[PDB]
Amino acid sequence: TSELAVGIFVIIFGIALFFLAMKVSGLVGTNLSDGYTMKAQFDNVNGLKPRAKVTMSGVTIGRVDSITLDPVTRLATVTFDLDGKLTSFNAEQLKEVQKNALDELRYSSDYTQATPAQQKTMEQQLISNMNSITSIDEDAYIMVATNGLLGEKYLKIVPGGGLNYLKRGDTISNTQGTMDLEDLISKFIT
Amino acid sequence: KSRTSELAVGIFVIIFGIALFFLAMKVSGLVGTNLSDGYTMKAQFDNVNGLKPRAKVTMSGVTIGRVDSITLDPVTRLATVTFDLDGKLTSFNAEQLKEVQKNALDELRYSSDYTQATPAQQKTMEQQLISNMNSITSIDEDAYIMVATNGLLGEKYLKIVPGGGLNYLKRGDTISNTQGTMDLEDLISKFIT
Amino acid sequence: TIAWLGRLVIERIRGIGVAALMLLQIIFSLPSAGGFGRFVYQMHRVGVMSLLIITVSGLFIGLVLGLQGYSILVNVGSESMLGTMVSLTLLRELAPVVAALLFAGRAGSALTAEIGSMKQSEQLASMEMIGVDPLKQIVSPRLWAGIVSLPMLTVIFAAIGIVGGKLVGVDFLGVDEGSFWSGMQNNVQFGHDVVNGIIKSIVFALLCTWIAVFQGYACDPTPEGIATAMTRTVVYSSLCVLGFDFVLTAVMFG
Repeated sequence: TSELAVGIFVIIFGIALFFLAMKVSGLVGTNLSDGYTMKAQFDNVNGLKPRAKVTMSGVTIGRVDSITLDPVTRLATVTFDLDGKLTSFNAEQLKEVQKNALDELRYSSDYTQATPAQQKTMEQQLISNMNSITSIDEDAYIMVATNGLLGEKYLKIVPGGGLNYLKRGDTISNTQGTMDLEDLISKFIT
Repeated sequence: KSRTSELAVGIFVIIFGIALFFLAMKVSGLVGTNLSDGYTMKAQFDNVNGLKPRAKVTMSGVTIGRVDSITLDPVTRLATVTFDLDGKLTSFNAEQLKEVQKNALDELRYSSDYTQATPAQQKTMEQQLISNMNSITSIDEDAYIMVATNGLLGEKYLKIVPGGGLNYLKRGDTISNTQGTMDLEDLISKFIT
Repeated sequence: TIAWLGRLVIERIRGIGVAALMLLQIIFSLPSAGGFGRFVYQMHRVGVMSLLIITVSGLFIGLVLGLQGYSILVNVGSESMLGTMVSLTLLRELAPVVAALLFAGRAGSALTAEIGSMKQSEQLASMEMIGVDPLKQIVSPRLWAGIVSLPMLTVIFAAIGIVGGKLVGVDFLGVDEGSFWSGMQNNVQFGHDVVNGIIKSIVFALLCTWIAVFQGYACDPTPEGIATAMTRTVVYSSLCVLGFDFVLTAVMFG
């Protein structure tokens, strides 16, 4: 009877057509993540690959996106992609920052010598600023790194503390250096 | 020839269902099996540079478990690593357990002060200190964890260093004493420059 | 319109049920030992007549692996790697698949065509009235020739593939005989790099020949059906070999 032939037609037929498309695009080009981006300067990105890893404390955070040259400063500029669930990371974090602000701000002459109106202004800008950060503190470095004594490349993005954060989309300024064997040799360094 | 028709479908369904099973089952030899009694543990670290999920865990160099997941806490800056340890190797045999339970109490009551406790208190302590051991493994109170390197090239794995304690940790708890790896630019900054 | 697919699927699957029943009868009961003395004849058309194809393909595959291995391995370890890669590739993945598919082609379509004609001409049917059960007289020795023949061919394919690999990798391209041979011994274990090639070969031999017999012994006595049966035996045993190869290799080396 058609009762069965129709049920048989739908099963697999209606699975397989979508299956081929979804089981490929999900593997070769279609994705979704709460990404944020940031920019940085470097003096010498020797060998860093365009798809190298970006890490905090050794946990993978994100990926190198694009490596380019500025021909009139002769500096490298590298863009990052960071996954927000591992960095911003929830709502409680904002409250923790606000709490840290209550402990760190008004712990100095900034508020002692300020009128209540000025103290309120400082708290208001604090909220505005913190509302859009991804928790990398302003004392942080960036440098390049590698898998080990042979392998591919990466960026350690360590930290150093304080109630000062890079706003999402901003540039991490205080960065430094590389490692190159050509110079270690010429300087006769161990 | 109407009668033969039915039987033929029934044969198909059975042979086919068996074939589907065979595939789903046999592939478990490599993928989807924990190959362990399934106990888990947690630990935190300062630097887990170069670990992978599926890196090995060891005690005395014997494979004892697996590193299942790695995650970062953004407000403490610590990594959290979750373990999967095999109870056949980490639990005590019940006969061995009897020895462990008793020698642990001899130290606790005689080297330490339980014998000075009200006898009712002494019994209470012995009863729960021991019934609690139905929840434990061999890793003791002072056991270290540290990350480990494998060969002079290869992936990073996790090492457990037991010994010196009296009590034991319960499966599901967190090991407190941990030590992080060293990065190459910081062996250099510490010992060369 | 749509129900058409429904009916197609339902009937093809019914047919697998039938095939299973046929297989059971042919393997389950074979008491007529006196007539099985002829399967050695039957083997002539499955095994003997197929060495030329398996041998030539084995040589080309060996030479190709030699050249591709080499152009990659000069950057990693040809001195040690041609030996290990040529022998593991042939023992684990290619002799069991390339020989299995060439066999499915050359022996498979020929065999199904032959049973097909036996049925279409009504020749086979005339045996029922003579009291000679065609499964014991016609089918039995054909299925058995298939089981023995493919495994022996599988080994030869690899033996030739080793000759091919060495002939270019060591003798024309500059590599040491010493490390080629010792490398193979260090990494190839009888248990189970040689043995697993054989196990997979038995599985394929049974599955593939089983299908060829089944389709040749078709229901519908229409001339158009012979060509259809021939195309289908090649397609079905071909996918089945690849499907089962995946699962078996996944276990054997996982």
